[PDB]
Amino acid sequence: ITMDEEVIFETPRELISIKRIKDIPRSKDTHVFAACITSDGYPLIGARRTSFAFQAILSQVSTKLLRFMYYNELREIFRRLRKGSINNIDPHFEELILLGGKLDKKESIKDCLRRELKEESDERITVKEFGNVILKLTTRDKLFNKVYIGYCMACFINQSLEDLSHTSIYNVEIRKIKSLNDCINDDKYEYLSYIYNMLVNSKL
Ligand SMILES: COc1ccc(CCNc2nc(N3CCc4cc(OC)c(OC)cc4C3)c3cc(OC)c(OC)cc3n2)cc1OC
Ligand code: NA
Ligand code: NA
Repeated sequence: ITMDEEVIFETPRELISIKRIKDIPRSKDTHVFAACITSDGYPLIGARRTSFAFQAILSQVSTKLLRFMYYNELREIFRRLRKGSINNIDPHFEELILLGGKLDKKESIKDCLRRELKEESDERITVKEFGNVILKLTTRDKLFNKVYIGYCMACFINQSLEDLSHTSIYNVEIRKIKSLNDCINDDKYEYLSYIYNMLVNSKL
């Protein structure tokens, strides 16, 4: 990816634009993401603890939304839609997110990522080296028309994929950490692949 050129991806749920930028704006708190590459060369992705569809429903059922929730969330909704409800369609859905979190503008991007990666990983991830390229990710969700922005950098970590296979049940942020290639059927797979490919190629 070249400085300030933008690439656009569409999924059934989102329109996302990905653009290389020089500096993250520091007028407000922002969100920063890590494209994390394990020591054995696998790209990592997190499964968000709560799905975006369920969070949207809570903050406000369309059946397109029932295709994009976790099964425990669905059971909570169906217990209310059907009286003696004992099961419902399970879409085998996971809400894929890059690891990372909030950057106020006290801290460097690097200290922020080290901290958030260690909290989201139950203190297992440590960063061997960072990349130098920052990508701005702008998503517009199609169902609720909300716009969300975050900034992504490469993190080459010390741990192997296998090191990160289990995640504590008390992890408030993510249900698990996995390889992105274990998510090929997810509708975010194309643009997440692009992010990793661009950040790794820039590193090389
Ligand atoms: C209508 O009412 C609401 C609705 C939602 C919400 C949740 C807002 N929080 C939030 N939203 C995000 N988006 C954008 C993407 C997206 C995608 C969807 O499908 C794929 C989607 O399907 C429905 C909704 C969203 C909202 C985020 C995106 C991220 O990209 C990586 C991220 O990184 C960690 C964190 C994000 N956090 C609050 C509402 O009430 C105020
Ligand atoms: Na589930
Ligand atoms: Na995809």
